[PDB]
Order: sequence, then C-alpha cells, then structure tokens
Amino acid sequence: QTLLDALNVRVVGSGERVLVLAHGFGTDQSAWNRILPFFLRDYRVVLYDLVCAGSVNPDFFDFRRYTTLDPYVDDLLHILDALGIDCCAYVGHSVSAMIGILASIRRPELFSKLILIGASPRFLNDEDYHGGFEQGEIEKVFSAMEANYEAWVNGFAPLAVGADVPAAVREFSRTLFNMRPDITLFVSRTVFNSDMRGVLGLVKVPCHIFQTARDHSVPASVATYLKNHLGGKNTVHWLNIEGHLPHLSAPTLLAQELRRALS
Repeated sequence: QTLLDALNVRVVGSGERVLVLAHGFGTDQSAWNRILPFFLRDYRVVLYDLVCAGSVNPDFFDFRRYTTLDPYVDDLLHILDALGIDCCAYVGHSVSAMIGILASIRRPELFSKLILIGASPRFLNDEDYHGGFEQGEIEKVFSAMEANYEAWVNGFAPLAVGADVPAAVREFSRTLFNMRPDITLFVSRTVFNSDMRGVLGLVKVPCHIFQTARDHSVPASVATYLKNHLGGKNTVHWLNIEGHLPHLSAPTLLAQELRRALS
C-alpha cells in the first residue's frame, strides 16, 4: 500500500504476462525509458525504484535495516504480493540481478525466468576468483566518493556508461546526483562487500546472463562463473555493446536481445 507509493511502483502495458524491470545502482526506474515502449503491447510491465534511488524519499532509507541485500528482496516480494503477481519474468540490472537471484531462491515458482544484466556475485578478487577489483581499489572509490561526491560522479559516470554517449553520461550523472552521498556510499559498501557465490547453485529457474564487452564492473569471466554456478539452465548473451548500462547506451540492441530471451 504505502510501500507501493514509497517505491514509486508503476504498472504499464496492455499484455497479461508480467514483466518486471528492476534498475541497478546509481539510477532509478527511468533507466528503462528507452526500452519500455518495446514491451507495452505484449506485457504488463512492473517498474519500481529501489529504496536507495534518488527518486525515493531518503526518510525511507533505514540504515539499521538495509544492511544487506535481504531487505531489498523483502521490498520486491512485498510489491509483487501487493499487486497479486505470483508468476512473472524478471529483468534485473546490477544489484537488482542479485536481488532477483535471492528472491527466486525464496520463491522458486514466482519467476519463470531471470534476465541478469551487468551482474556479478562478487567484485573482490581472491587467489581462485577474479571479480575485477582489489580491496585497495575499492577503498579509493569509497574515499573519493566521501572526499568529493561531485568529482567522484563526474569521473565515475563516463567509466560506467563506457561507450561515448555523452547524453547517457549526463542522465546517469543526474540520477547519481539525486541520491544523497551518504546513502550512495553506504549502498556502495553493501554492494562491494556482498558475496553471492555460495547461493548461486540454489537457483533453479533459467537465467539469461546479459554481459557487455568492456564492463568496468564485471569482467567477462564473471559472466562465465554465473553460467557455470547458477543452478538452472543458463545462457550467456554476449552483447555487442560496450559499457555497464546498455539500457542507457544501446537501448535498441538491448530491447532486441531481451525480446529474444523472453521468447
């Protein structure tokens, strides 16, 4: 009820099959705007904002509660329960990929399919796993963020978008500026220090792992790790797209692959 209001839940489209579009770190549901028109005819599309989105009243970000991904999972399932959805396809970018994995383990019949975009179960490297980041690198991100948020956004947004699409950089920057730096840091700590590797095999639904070329936050080999460790039938879709935010930077190609995956 006020949960649906709090997270700006929005349902659009003329179809009966339910498609949930779940945004990732640094954006809000508007990240789906250039993809959305392709799905209005065949689906009932559910969109919402994570509690950390800059579009959500930060009064709702309870730092005592949102200490791991589990309470994000709680929010997602309560939205779906409150809308009366017991079967859907789910698209999750970034952290929302991991949220969907967790939700699927809690509710194995709820999702016919997970489509994961720019997903990683773990960013930090160790002697048998390459995540893409050393602890030192990550500490420099956190300190930069806290020392000068605007300078951090300005240098981070272009690396994330990756491809030379300045208008996407501006769009990603604005959703990063709408977030309170406070929350951005705390959520970045939650995400960087998560480790989903041990639970991947508990997923039984088919997963489509959408992986771009040159994703600053997800090495190629992490998409193969997901393919190899997720418990169900997995397919990696190697996007002919550079960067971490293909729904912003190449929405036509992304919509096309999504359509195929959902088929």
